[PDB]
Amino acid sequence: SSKNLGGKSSGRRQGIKKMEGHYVHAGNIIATQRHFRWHPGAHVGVGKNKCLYALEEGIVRYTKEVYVPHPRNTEAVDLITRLPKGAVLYKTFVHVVPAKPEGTFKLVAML
Amino acid sequence: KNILVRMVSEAGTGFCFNTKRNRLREKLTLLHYDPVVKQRVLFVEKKKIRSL
Amino acid sequence: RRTPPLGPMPNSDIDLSNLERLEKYRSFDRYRRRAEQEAQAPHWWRTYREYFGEKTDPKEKIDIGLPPPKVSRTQQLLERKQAIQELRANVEEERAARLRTASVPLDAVRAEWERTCGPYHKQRLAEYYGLYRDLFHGATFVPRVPLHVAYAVGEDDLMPVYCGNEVTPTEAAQAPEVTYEAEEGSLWTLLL
Amino acid sequence: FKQDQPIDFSEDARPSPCYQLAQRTFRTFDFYKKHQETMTPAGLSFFQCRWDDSVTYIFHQLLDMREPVFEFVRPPPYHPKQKRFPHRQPLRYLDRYRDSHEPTYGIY
Amino acid sequence: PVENEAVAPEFTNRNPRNLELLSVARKERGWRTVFPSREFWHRLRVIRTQHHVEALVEHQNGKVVVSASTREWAIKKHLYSTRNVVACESIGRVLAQRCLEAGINFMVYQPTPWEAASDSMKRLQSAMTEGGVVLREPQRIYE
Amino acid sequence: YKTKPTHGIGKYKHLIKA
RNA sequence: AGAGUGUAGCUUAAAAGCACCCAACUUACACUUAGGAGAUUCAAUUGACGCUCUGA
RNA sequence: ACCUCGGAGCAGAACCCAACCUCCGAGCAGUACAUGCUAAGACUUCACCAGUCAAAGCGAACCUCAAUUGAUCCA
Ligand SMILES: [Mg+2]
Ligand SMILES: [Mg+2]
Ligand SMILES: [Mg+2]
Ligand SMILES: [Mg+2]
Repeated sequence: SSKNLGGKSSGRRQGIKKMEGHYVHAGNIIATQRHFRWHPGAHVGVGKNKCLYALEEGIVRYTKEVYVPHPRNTEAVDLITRLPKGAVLYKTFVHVVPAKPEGTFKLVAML
Repeated sequence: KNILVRMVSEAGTGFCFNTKRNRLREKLTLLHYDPVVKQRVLFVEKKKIRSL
Repeated sequence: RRTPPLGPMPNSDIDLSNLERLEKYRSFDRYRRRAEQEAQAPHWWRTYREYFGEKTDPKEKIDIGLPPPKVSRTQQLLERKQAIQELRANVEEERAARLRTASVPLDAVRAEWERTCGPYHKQRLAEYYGLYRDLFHGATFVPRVPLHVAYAVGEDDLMPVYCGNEVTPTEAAQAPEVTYEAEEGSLWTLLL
Repeated sequence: FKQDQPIDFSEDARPSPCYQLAQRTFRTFDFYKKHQETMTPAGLSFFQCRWDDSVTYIFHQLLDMREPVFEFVRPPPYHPKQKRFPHRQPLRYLDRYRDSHEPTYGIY
Repeated sequence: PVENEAVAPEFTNRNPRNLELLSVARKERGWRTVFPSREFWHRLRVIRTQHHVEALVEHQNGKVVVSASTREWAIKKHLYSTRNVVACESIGRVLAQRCLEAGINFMVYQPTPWEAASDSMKRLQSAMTEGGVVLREPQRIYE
Repeated sequence: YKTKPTHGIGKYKHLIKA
């Protein structure tokens, strides 16, 4: 008689907030989630809760590049060494292509 | 199990913080930042006001 | 709702059976080399070499330089083999290699590099800085004959210019000294 | 470059002074197009140049003009549209769109 | 008026080696989860093979500006056994010389721990630093 | 994505048996 | 007697990339480090010194 | 039988969705206190109260886990 308890959970509102084509500025969070689903690529930083945020202004792109794990993470090291000769991973990476330049040259005085 | 104590600085009195500590050990003498000196001085355990 | 792939899968050339007989990756450097080699192959999906701007690398340019001289490669190879065989017979070189103490002259290797693959490195450094893109508008060449220019400032040293050096205007107020090998029967035109 | 037969040009000559920047507008592409079947490139050497104290004297007693100055400017930072009620914003939100950091007075 | 005063308010630069020389070029940050991450301008690519030792210097785009390998006759004829430590030391020295002759004097070396703990890589880094080029590129102004 | 032609590209546990 | 051939164990490589062994760690395997031996069979696209197959 | 919160399917590929539908749990922890001070841009458990990431600077040698918790007044 009503043995289960604690199943009254709510939604975390985790998902993609900026798709490919939207003009994302610097600092806008791309997508918050748990576990590395969309690994960061170019101009995409991470935090503590494994979130994605942009660093420069431009168009966010979603491609699939190779996954090269870090040698210090022994788990990924053994997961890679347990692969046969000729096995790749290819995960989804998030890239932000910059459009506006970071500065230019402008005349000030004339002496 | 644990206990919360307050550390008093030697140089520049007036700045103190709180940190966790074991209950079956001795006192603490760590290196904490002091804003009034902008360096690193010594801190001594003094007066506990928590028993968690 | 399933669409067929628009090309061969990267993990489809191998079979999922008899995996215990295939040789696994014994280290990580092999996997790193395999990844960096596969990342260079043109794929059919969205890759990094497409969105960040590559200025269209697959494009053959036009060479406007001098052709390389006709040199027999087999004779040069056998001469180099004989030279390294005569040099290997020395025992002092073996002792220097075993004692981890063996130095080489810098001027000799510099001259040999300038005489051999010097023009190739000069051309790749010139195309890295985008010289052929602004001068000849894409057309590139190879400087066959070497060039040497050294300024005159103080009274003992010098201010040479190589393949991307840094010369201050206070040390380049006068005309430098250009020196290059040439024969009697050919004219040159210097442009700066 | 390296030319084959001795050819002389006169439309690219410069006078003895040659201190005018309007006449030194040289183009290597057009110069190579005008002389294509004659000269052939065979040598190249480049270097980097920076600003020093001799540029002032050069512009003074070599070009008869003033020394131009520049500055690596940067675009202004991005800021969203200022709403009427900034919900959950720090006190420094009004200073982000403020012109001058001085107490302004209108009719007073 | 002077006709030579045509300066214009906006001045452009057609040199790719310009933004990184003034500490104003942006670094392709991110990645994090992989190693050699692209937050630099010049890298020290080293390839060790059982026959020859090749070292390259590549930019953030993917092209090499200068390389040093024992396959070249200029280095192969002055030493013996392209596998020992003196070979890689001479390769590092000639690479430092070529990069000093090319103007580049800032590069980031991010090797592996098992290779950094060896002696050949340490002596190569020592010969690179003693040549006149220090590793570890500085920070970026307004990153 | 499941419907895109690049589906099942990040699969890796099918190539191992440990 | 005829045919297929022709870079070390391999190359839709032109003197390189994969391979092998020894010395250090390991019960042992293995990574890594420190080293070693290796080839265009001859005379200018041609003809013949090595292997295999078909025979007697 | 329960009174708070998280996860697994119902809710399958952006997001949200309940049941006295069936199961694991949590009221904490193994180690350094720069676990210092400011400051663009966002997500936000479908409102609010709350929570979280971070550009850059001064300062310094060169942070792990899933819930893991307590507001007004007063002392
Ligand atoms: Mg639920
Ligand atoms: Mg609910
Ligand atoms: Mg909300
Ligand atoms: Mg910071």
